[PDB]
Amino acid sequence: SKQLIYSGKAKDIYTTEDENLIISTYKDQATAFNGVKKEQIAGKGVLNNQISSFIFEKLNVAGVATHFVEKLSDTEQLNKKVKIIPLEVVLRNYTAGSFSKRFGVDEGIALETPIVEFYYKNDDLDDPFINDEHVKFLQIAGDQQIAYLKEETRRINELLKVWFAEIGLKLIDFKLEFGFDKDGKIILADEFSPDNCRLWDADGNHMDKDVFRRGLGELTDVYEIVWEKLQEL
Amino acid sequence: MSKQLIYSGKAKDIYTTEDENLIISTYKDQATAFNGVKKEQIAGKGVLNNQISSFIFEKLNVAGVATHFVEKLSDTEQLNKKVKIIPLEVVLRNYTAGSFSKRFGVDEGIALETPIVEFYYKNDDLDDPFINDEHVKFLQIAGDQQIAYLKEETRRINELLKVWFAEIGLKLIDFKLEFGFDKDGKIILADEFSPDNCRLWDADGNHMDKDVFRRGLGELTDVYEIVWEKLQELK
Ligand SMILES: Nc1ncnc2c1ncn2[C@@H]1O[C@H](COP(=O)(O)OP(=O)(O)O)[C@@H](O)[C@H]1O
Ligand SMILES: Nc1ncnc2c1ncn2[C@@H]1O[C@H](COP(=O)(O)OP(=O)(O)O)[C@@H](O)[C@H]1O
Ligand SMILES: [Cl-]
Ligand SMILES: [Mg+2]
Ligand SMILES: [Mg+2]
Repeated sequence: SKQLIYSGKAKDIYTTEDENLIISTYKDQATAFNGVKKEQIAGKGVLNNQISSFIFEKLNVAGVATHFVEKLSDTEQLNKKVKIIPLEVVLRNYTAGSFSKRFGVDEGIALETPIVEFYYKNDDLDDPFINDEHVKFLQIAGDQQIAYLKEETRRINELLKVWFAEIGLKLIDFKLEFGFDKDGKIILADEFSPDNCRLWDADGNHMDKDVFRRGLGELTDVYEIVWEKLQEL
Repeated sequence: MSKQLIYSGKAKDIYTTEDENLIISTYKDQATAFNGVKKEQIAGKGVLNNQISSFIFEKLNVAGVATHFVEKLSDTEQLNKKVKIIPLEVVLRNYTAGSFSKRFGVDEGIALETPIVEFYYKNDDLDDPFINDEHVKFLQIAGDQQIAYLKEETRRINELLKVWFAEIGLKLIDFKLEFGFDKDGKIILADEFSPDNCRLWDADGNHMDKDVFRRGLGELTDVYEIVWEKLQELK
């Protein structure tokens, strides 16, 4: 029992007795594209929290610095409290969704090298896509910081891509958040579940949130499958 | 004036010459809004535009900027060096207005220091979407050293344009360049610099450009003329 700091779409965050620490609670809320149509869909919190807890641990073992300490419940994990960088970092391995739209090209076209993209994490501005100078202007981060957010998201792609391969899933794209820990450094934060990455079955089957949005099945099912596959590592 | 068409634009029909390397550009009386959506014929526009562009482009040439400009042929035409165009539209911003205002949710009118440069892919089917460096490399448009060149050149270009407009009392909010490759593969400033292509606020905040057409505040050639007049007071 402690205090609710922020209330999200997928997560409520609570405090502890340790200033630097925060327990994250994964909700059953699902919400579609920016025009937030809202459905609450059972089990989702637990899968997300499992998957995220797993990958994050795997990262930590691989020496990626992150906010993960321990999965504490079905529903909760304990995280190092960081000051969030309002900059969603998207790395793309394959064309899909908004890249496809922007460039009027199909989804499934491989890239090599992979492209990163910043978006201003500002719900009111509809999380707009931005460039390096816009970030500087925004005073989120200067140079050296911009080049760090790239350089580590790529390293993160390289680990993650290999792992999903080994369980027969192609890492199409994902989306990070980073923030500052009590010591000022930058640190992978938030969560890495099927909600914030794309996952393609070797047969093009979507093992991710595109099931809720495009509407190609029931969500917990594909998530269940991904969770099942991950414990093959 | 009689040779063949190379391509028709929304603002410019560009013709061939006997000189492979030279193009004669024809400025039209046509004005088109947002995503090519609404258009009108407005008389005098091409002429008005043709002088402004030739004049600015000349001044650039004398202040040491490589460009596609050779001479003004007449009311409606100028002669230009043929370039393989770079299908990037390069926007420099000094003050906030329009799209930057839209995306970032703040007012038209706030000074930026430093000025922001923004690439859009010149591809009308895609509505010239906004792109970032890595998309340009993707698109195979330029390598790094070249994107750096487009930047540093559009900057020293602002740092001339802003002054000249200052001296005649004009606020260079933003503009929009296009560069291309000359006969010897050198990047070179080209297309046009008219008020279709930039923002110029009055000291009273009055719109001395195509925003008159877009936001339908009144008629375009009034303002365009005022700028032509003002520009003629320079050197
Ligand atoms: N270590 C952390 N410290 C503080 N805030 C965090 C941390 N990790 C994640 N967050 C934030 O917690 C919020 C969780 O709510 P969520 O529903 O994920 O947000 P969103 O609706 O933006 O996806 C997010 O805004 C995220 O930035
Ligand atoms: N020196 C040049 N050589 C060849 N093409 C050019 C040159 N300058 C401009 N262009 C191209 O000619 C076309 C001019 O038509 P215009 O109406 O200005 O285009 P748009 O409708 O895209 O604004 C554009 O596609 C432009 O990039
Ligand atoms: Cl955009
Ligand atoms: Mg989130
Ligand atoms: Mg043009």
